[PDB]
Amino acid sequence: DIVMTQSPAIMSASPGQKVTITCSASSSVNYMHWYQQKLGSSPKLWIYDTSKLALGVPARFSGSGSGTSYSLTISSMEAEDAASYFCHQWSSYPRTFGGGTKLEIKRADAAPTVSIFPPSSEQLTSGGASVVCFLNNFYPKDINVKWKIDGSERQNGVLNSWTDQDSKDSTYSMSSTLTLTKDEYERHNSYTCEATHKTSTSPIVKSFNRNEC
Amino acid sequence: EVQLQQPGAELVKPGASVKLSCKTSGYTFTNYWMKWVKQRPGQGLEWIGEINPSNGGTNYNGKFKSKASLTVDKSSSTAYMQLSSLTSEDSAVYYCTILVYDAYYVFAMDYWGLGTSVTVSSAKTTPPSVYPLAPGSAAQTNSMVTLGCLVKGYFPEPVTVTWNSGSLSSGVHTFPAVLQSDLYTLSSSVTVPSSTWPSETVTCNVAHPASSTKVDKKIVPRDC
Amino acid sequence: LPPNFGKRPTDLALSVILVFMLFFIMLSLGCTMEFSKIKAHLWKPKGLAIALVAQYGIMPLTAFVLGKVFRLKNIEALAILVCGCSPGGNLSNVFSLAMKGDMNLSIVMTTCSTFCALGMMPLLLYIYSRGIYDGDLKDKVPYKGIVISLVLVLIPCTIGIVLKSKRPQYMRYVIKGGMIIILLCSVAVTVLSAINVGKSIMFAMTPLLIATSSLMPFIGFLLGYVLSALFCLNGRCRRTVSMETGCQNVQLCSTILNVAFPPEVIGPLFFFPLLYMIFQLGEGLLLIAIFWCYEKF
Repeated sequence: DIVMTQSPAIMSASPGQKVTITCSASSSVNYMHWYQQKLGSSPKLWIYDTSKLALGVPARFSGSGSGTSYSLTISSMEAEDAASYFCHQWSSYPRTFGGGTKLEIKRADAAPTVSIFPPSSEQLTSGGASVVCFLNNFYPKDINVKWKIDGSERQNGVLNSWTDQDSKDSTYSMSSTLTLTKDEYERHNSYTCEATHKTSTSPIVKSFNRNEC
Repeated sequence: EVQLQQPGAELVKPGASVKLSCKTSGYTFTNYWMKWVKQRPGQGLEWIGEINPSNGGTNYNGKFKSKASLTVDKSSSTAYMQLSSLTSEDSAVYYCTILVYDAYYVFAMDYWGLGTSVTVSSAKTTPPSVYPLAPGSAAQTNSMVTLGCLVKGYFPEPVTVTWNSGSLSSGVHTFPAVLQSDLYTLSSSVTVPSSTWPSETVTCNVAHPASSTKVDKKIVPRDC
Repeated sequence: LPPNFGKRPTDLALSVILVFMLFFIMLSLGCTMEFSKIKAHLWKPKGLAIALVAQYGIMPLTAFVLGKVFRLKNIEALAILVCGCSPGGNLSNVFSLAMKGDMNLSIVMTTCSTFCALGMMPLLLYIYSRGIYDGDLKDKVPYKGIVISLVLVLIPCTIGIVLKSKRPQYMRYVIKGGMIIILLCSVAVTVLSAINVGKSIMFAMTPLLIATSSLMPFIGFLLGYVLSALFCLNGRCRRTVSMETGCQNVQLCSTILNVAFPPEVIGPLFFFPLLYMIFQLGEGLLLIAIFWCYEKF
C-alpha cells in the first residue's frame, strides 16, 4: 500500500500570503487528488487529477507535481480557507489518505485573560472540589499553565482543554481543571494559576484564597 | 439535490456488533458506487471499502476485510456497513460517499454523509451535574463579566450547553470535553455586560440526548 | 450538478454502427468459404489446436510477463492481462482475407476461440490475477456478451453461405450493397474514433502502457507464425494462424474493467481499447503491405 506523508503538519498564514502544501508518496502515484475539510463538517473533494477543480472550488486553488511529489498552491488565501487538507490516491488499491495539513489564520499576538472561579458549594457538599482556570483570547496557540498550592507547585490532577480558532478574532482559549477531594481542598487555602505565554515573559498569576472566602 | 442521510451517534459495547446505514435520495441509486470512510479523532481519514448497488461487487481494505461487510437494499435505496468485534480502537466517524466522475465530459463532484460518531461505551449513561461558576467578589468589577457552569460526570457524547436558549451568540466559548474515568467533563464561558448579569437572568441549559436530560441553571454571585 | 451524465449520444451510435459493420462484413465474407472445406478444417484439429494453445497459453503469459517486467500499476496490469486472455476478433478474419489466407480456417478458428474463451476466461483470469487483484474476477466475465458475439458472428456467415451455395446470382448484388454501406460506416467510425483519440490526447495515459500495447500484437503475430511454422503447416494456413493469434478482442476487457472498478479508478484507461485497436490495425496493415510487396517482387 502507498503511504503518503503531508507537509507541513500545521501551518499559519495571513489573508493574502501565497501558500503551498506538499504531499510525498512512498511509491509512484499516477494521479493525486486533494480533499478539504472545514471543522465540524465532512470532507469535500477540492482538486482531482492533480490539476482539475471540482464544482464550486474557487480559481485561487491549483495543483502540480508528479512522480512521488505533489503540491497544492493557493495564490491569495482568504478568511474562508482555514481548514484541513488531505492528499488522496485512488489509482493503486487500497486507497490511502494523507496525514493532513491544518491551514490556520495568522494575526497579531494577544495576551490571555486569565480567570479563576471558586469551587461550587454543591460540589463541596458532594465531596469534591474542581478549581477552574479560564484563559481566553490568546495568540498564538502555544501556552503553558501551572497550578500552585500555597506557593508550592503541584501537577497532579490537571485537566487541560483547548479550543479552535474563533471565526471572529482568530484567537484561542483554554480551560484548566484541578480536581481534588473536599479534604484536599480543606488542607490548603491559597490556589494560584500561572500562565506562561510568548507575549509576556512574566507569567500572569491569578490567586484565590479561601481564608477570606 | 443528492443527499445521503445517516444517524447521529450509535453507542455500543465492546465485543458487540453494529449496523450503520446510509439512506440516499435525489439520484439514480444503482448508478454510482458507494464508498465508506473512517475518521478517527487524532489520526487521518481511512478508506474502508466500496460497493456497487447494481452488481454487488465489493472492494475492501486490507485491514478492514474481516471487520466490515457492506450490503445494499435497492428497494429502499439504502447501503449498510456491519461492524463486528468492536474494540476500543473503533471509535470514529463513518461517512458514506458517492463520487460523480465523467472523463467524457471531464468533471467530478462529491456527495458525503454527515457522519455517524460510533463510540464504544462499556459504561452506563449518566446525567450531568452542572456545577455553576460565579466570579469572586474580590475580583475587580469590570464592564465585561465571564460566567460559566462546569458540567461534570455524564456519558456519552454529544452534549449541548447553551445560554438563554441561544439568545447569546458572541463570546460563547464552549470548550471540548475531556475523558477521565469513563466520564467526559466539559466547561463553557460566556462574556456578558456587567449591567445585564444582575438585571437579566443568564441561565445556561445542558441537553443530553442519550439520557434525554435537560438541566437549566442560572449564575448568581456567591453570597455568604 | 443537475445533469450528472449525458455521454450516451455518441457511444450508442458507435455501438450500432459497429454492429452494422460486423453484420455486413460477415455478409460479404461468407461468400468466400465453402461448407465442405469448413468441415474438412474442423475434422482435422491441427490448425485449431495450435491456435487455441497459442492464444490461451502464450498470450496470457506474454501479457503477465510484460506487466511484471514493465513495472505497471495494478489497474494497468489488469487491463493488459484481460486483453491478453481475450478471444480472437473479426479483424483477424478481415486481415486473413486481405493476407490471402484460408478463410475456411478463419471462421472455425474464431468460433472455437470464442467458445474456448467462454470456457476458459475465468480460469486464466483467476490464475493470473490471484496476485494483482485481491477480489474475485470470475464473476465480472461477460458470458452474455460472448454468446451474442458468437450469434452475431455465426448467423450472417451462415445465411451468406447458404445464399451463395443455393443462389449464386444474389451473392454479387448483396456483396456490392454491403461494400457500399460499409464505405460510409467506415467514415462514420473514423470520425467518431478521431473525436475519441482527440479527447484521449487531453486525458493521456501511462506511456509504459502504450509501449506494452504496442509490443503485444507484434509478439502475438510473431509467436503465432513461429508456432505454425514449427508444426509444419501450409503456406496460407501459417498466415491465417498468425493473423488470428495476433488480433484480440478488446470489448470484453472494457466491460470487465468497467464492472470491476469505479469510473475514477479506470480514468485514463477509458480509451485503452481504442489505443489497442489502433495498434493492432497499424501493425496488421504494415504486415499486409510487407507481404504484398514481397509477393509482387
